[PDB]
Amino acid sequence: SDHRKIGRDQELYFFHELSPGSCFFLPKGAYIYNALIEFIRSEYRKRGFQEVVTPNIFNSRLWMTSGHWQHYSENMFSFEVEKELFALKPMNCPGHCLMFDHRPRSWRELPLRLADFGVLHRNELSGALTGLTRVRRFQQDDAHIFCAMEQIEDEIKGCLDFLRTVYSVFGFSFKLNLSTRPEKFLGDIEVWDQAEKQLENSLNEFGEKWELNSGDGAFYGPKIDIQIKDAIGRYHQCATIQLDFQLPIRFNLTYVSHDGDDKKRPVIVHRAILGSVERMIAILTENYGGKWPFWLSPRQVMVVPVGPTCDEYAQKVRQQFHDAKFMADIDLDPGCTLNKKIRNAQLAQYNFILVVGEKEKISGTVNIRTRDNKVHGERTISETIERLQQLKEFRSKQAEEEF
Amino acid sequence: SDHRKIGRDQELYFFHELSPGSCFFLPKGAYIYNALIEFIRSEYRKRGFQEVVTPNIFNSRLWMTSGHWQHYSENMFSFEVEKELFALKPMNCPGHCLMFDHRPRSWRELPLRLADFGVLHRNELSGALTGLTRVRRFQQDDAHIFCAMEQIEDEIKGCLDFLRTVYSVFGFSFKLNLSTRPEKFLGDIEVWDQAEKQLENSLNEFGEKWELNSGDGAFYGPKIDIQIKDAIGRYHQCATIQLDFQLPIRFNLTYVSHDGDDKKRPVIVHRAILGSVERMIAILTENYGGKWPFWLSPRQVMVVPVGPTCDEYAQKVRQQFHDAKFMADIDLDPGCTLNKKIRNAQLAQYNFILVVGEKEKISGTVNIRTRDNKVHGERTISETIERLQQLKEFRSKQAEEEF
Ligand SMILES: C[C@@H]1C[C@H](C)C[C@H](C)[C@@H](O)CC(=O)O[C@H]([C@@H]2CC[C@H]2C(=O)O)CCC/C=C(\C#N)[C@H](O)[C@@H](C)C1
Ligand SMILES: C[C@@H]1C[C@H](C)C[C@H](C)[C@@H](O)CC(=O)O[C@H]([C@@H]2CC[C@H]2C(=O)O)CCC/C=C(\C#N)[C@H](O)[C@@H](C)C1
Ligand SMILES: [Zn+2]
Ligand SMILES: [Zn+2]
Repeated sequence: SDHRKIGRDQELYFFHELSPGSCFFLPKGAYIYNALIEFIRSEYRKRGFQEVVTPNIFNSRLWMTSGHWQHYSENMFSFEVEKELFALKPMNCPGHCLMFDHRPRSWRELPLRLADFGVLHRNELSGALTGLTRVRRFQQDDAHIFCAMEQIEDEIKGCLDFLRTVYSVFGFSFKLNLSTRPEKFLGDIEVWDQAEKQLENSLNEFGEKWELNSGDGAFYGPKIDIQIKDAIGRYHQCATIQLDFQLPIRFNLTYVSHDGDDKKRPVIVHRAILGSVERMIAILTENYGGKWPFWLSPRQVMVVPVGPTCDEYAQKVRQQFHDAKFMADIDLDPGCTLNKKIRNAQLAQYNFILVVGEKEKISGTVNIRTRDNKVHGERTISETIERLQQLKEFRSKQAEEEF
Repeated sequence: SDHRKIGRDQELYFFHELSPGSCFFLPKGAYIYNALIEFIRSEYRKRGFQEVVTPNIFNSRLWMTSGHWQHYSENMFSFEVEKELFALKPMNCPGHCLMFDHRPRSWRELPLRLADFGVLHRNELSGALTGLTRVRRFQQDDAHIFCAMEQIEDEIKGCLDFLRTVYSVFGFSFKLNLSTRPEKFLGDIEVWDQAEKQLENSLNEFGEKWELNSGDGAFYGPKIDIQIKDAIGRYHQCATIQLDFQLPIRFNLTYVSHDGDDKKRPVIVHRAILGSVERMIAILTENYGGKWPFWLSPRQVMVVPVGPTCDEYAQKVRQQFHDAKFMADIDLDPGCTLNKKIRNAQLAQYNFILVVGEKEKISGTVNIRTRDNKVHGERTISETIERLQQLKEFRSKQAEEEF
């Protein structure tokens, strides 16, 4: 089960030597892409996240401040503009630190959750590059939570909840591990201790088992790492919750508290769930075997007529399903058998096959078979649309069966 | 007047030393961004356009093939990756040419309209840079039509229609210009002749007033230039329709005709309407004077309660408007006058101010005032939401008046 082959055969995405580590998404794959993105966006609008758009290149002084030239230079594409150094952003964080520092901010605005889907480029060796799993270019579901030390606990709760929701939609399971302060660390030990206290507390509060790795954290902060398990029984590292006490210092971030102190530093929480959209597309592709849930599927409805007798009506049907914002196609080919068309639609992984006969044209109705050839028998166009939009909006895992 | 200042005061967008020629979009400005993108997308789905996702960086051989090295190299950021030259994409065209050549294609698949919102980088001199008007990083509403020479006529009709529709929503006028074959040109004269014939043909068919700039066309094709006029009386060059015969040659693109003849070349139509999203954001900012139409507005509804007595009933109201996918805020400050709150809300360019009193909490209603201060008096939450939804969907140029 390979996402590259399945990628080619469904005309989702392909690859080319002219841009190694970067992907070409054909319209269907692009649909899947934007579908994932807007899923995350809906959840954002539930959870109080605010999306921003940031520059893709920056002067060397920013990667100076952030710690990227000292630490990350190898992975970064750099070039010289007007005698000054510039680089493509490997991460969204420093830009967001700039957005936070744009104007004086008070305690009233915290927690401030800034989200970015912006394009990230990382330099990775040509022989290391494979498919969508290891890539140079990717879009990440990225967010930074700026908060007071004390809000952190609640924030983490939210974070965990967020994860659950998303993965509950995919049907994935997950494992949690707490990586605490290592021997090599930068910061004030008190800050570390309170932070880790809150992390542990919200972890227990969450109610699910976790392991404590004791010193496997980073030098700039403690972290909660999350492993997801798919239906094939594969384990993936996708989501992350990473605290940062360093970045607010390096960029000199401050906020007004309620007791008047304006010199207070915030805590930065780097958070991601899907990881990168690309790698998540790979994972989902292999996990589903190319057989997509209705809400995620670039091929949703396939309209078939019984004969040229009634194409006019298939056309009207398909159009009515198109304006309902479904991905819907039609097979008008006179040189094909009805059974052959249905079989091809089911091989093309169309979730629902709507067959139209004479009774179908006369009564203003459609007849329904499924990708797995279940015949849900005859329905009104209105009813079919309503039920399908229910199964879409709720992102049902098996739609065909539950219809 | 000036979009930079307005961008600062409304917390839409700002600029920074560390990335000249790029932009920082705060949540509000970002909302505007994605709103424009979504508008163009809806119209795409009406008009049979298919969106794709393409790589941001490419090997130098691509830019050599398309001809950007021998021409456009001065505007391109280039850098070395593993001994080889690479560059960020100034345009989406070559990538789309790659996507066309991915597999064999027939006449049945034409016209094939591929759309890209992808991020483009062009190198502009630091002294040339001003705001969002002249930039380095920008996202373009970009599309390439691949069509048979004949279909071109009909296609242009569509293009024209599309322009009209979009600008009908904005309220801009436009003047049309046909730029034809220059003295220095590359191609077969007969191809040029037929193409220009069809162009003039659809131009007259459209019913609008167009002008003939014989000779001022590109060396690689004839073009229709469009100038938009706003409400300040400024003319802008944003939208373009550009024929390309050269690109299919250089990338060796073919298609199976219904003859059985596969050696026929497609014509490429480069098309943009908004130009770049950034440019259009600037234009709209200065055109609206920072006062946005209801559908484009990051500040739509502000809920104001009179007394803390019902701070909470407004919590409820603002929540119900938030789940209707409106951009809605609330003013709970006990240290402010009702009047001061209202006029602050209108100075902030909030489209609708919902004042909430005791009677309103009792009868489950709201009382409506307007950014310009009109007053629509009590109305129930339901019909208020429905009316605002209609005014959002139809994209009313004035919601405030027509509510
Ligand atoms: C610039 C260095 C680079 C470090 C050393 C990178 C290491 C490889 C790990 O620390 C990476 C990591 O987990 O980053 C984390 C990313 C979130 C998912 C992961 C991701 O995007 O991969 C986030 C950390 C961002 C950190 C910073 C920033 N800015 C830090 O202040 C600076 C000091 C970090
Ligand atoms: C490499 C040259 C660049 C030309 C010489 C530069 C000129 C300034 C204009 O030709 C640019 C232009 O109007 O391009 C047009 C762009 C659409 C809006 C405009 C836009 O994006 O600005 C479209 C043309 C793309 C063209 C190609 C490609 N690929 C051509 O085959 C090659 C020859 C283009
Ligand atoms: Zn981060
Ligand atoms: Zn183009």
